Amino acid sequence: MQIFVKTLTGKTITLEVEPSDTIENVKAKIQDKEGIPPDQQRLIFAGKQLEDGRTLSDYNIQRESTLHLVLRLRGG
Amino acid sequence: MQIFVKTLTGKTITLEVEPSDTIENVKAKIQDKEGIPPDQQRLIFAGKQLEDGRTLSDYNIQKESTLHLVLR
Amino acid sequence: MGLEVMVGKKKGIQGHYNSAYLDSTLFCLFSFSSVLDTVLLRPRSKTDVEYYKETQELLRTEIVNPLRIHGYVCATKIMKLRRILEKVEAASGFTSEEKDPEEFLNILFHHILRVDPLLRLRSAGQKVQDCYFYQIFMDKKDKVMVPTSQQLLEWSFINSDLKFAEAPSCLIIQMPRFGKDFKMFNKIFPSLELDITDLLDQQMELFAVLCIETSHYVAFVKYGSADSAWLFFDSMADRDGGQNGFNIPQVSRCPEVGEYLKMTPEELHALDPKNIQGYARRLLCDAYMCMYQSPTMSLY
Repeated sequence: MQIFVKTLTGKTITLEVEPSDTIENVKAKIQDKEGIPPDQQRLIFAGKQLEDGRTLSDYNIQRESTLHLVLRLRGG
Repeated sequence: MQIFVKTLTGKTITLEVEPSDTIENVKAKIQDKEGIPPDQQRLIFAGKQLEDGRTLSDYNIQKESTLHLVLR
Repeated sequence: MGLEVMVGKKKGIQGHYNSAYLDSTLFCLFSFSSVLDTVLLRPRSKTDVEYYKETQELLRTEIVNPLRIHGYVCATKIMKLRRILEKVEAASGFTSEEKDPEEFLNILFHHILRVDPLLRLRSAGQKVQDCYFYQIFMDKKDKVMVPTSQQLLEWSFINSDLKFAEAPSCLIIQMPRFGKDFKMFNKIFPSLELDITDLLDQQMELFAVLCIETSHYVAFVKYGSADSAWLFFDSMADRDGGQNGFNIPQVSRCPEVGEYLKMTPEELHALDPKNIQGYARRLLCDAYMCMYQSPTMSLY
């Protein structure tokens, strides 16, 4: 219902979400606050990388939980 | 996006750069590897001399492109 | 077979067209180590995907084998692998786009050679979770300037309460990095050996490090228990031909790496990157993934 997302830099960002929402739906919101394509976003809860298809209820994320955000490092 | 810079002698030198970078930014990196003032450096792509103000994206340089370096 | 084969120019996986996130990874996991060889050998079950046999063939006999035996692999063969990758996820752009080794590894392991998760981790004594690599996450200020993989790992294991269910055979750690524009530390001391006794309900050894300054992947490999037993790999170290052309990979010895990993962190902190001899600069500064295995090289 409201949860926290932390970057490595230290920065916290808050989100008004529903347990029903999908991780794509969430990265959409993150992107809007921080201008980062969901392509690059890598969300983590309880040390686990979250798949785009699943929902928050499915990862047993409650209100006031804390997720970590991390970027990809595309190269070649 | 890594690219190659060749001297006339044959020597290749590699650079980790961004399309956003300017040719000055690049000669800065070249200088550090080869001890040559950007004053003297003359970079070339597709037979074209590259101006200091422009960026790599602007000269349509992709990753793995090859630039020639020459002294002026 | 031997080492002299592996070293020099025109050696290793020849990259081509945004491949380094793949050439370098494959080189870490397979060139010298054998933690993951089983994957290449498990024969075909009913349950696996249609492509599974072909993947495993290309990998073993057209890639890993000729890597280990001749010390070289044409890009020809890499592109094939890429293609297959895309056959799982059309609109992935494995064939052309720049990618993250995480991306490439996940697809390959989970989706094709469905590999038993390399890790098992229990947060808060709650349900287990499986994955193939751990990402360090933590809060910096109260800390040192140059930490070790050990500390990072420990610190990361604490602050989201976690522990290993069971000893892993093979542990891949991602450094604390917020994209291109943010390292948490300029320098990180990769722990040569790793004690995880505190972190499960004993010992692990470093066998490769995967690097990237901002946008190009290169790799370091421990080939021996020796201090000096290190190599550096760059799939696109050199070219011949213009726009029309082809890359040339190179593999070079770098004992220096070893030597610096006998110095201390506070000692390496004092050191300027411009004074770090040979290829060590990139290991200590541009570490992305550190890779550990259950010991083999180690004596004693």
